[PDB]
Amino acid sequence: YFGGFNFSQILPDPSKPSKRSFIEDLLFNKVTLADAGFIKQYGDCLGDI
Amino acid sequence: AGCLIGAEYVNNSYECDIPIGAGICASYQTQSQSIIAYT
Ligand SMILES: *[C@@H]1O[C@H](CO)[C@@H](O)[C@H](O)[C@H]1NC(C)=O
Repeated sequence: YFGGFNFSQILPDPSKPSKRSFIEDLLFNKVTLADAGFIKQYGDCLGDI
Repeated sequence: AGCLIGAEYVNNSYECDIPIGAGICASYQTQSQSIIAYT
């Protein structure tokens, strides 16, 4: 209770494993990443799919 | 960010001394002096 102001859309929600808010989820899903090799990808490159 | 050979992983948390990768750092500590890796 913050005097009638609700910050529920900008405060984090602990249900999902990444503690991220609703607006931050919208901002993350809106920008389509290049899916670069910040996580390792030589296993995906060696396996010819 | 790849993988480490020669540094053991401890279940603690300190300030980042040597930056390695996605939230993982390394340091030279005592608890015999050795290189440890942590978050
Ligand atoms: C604030 O917003 C959430 C979701 O939009 C809602 O559940 C909550 O009741 C709102 N707060 C108030 C005081 O109405």
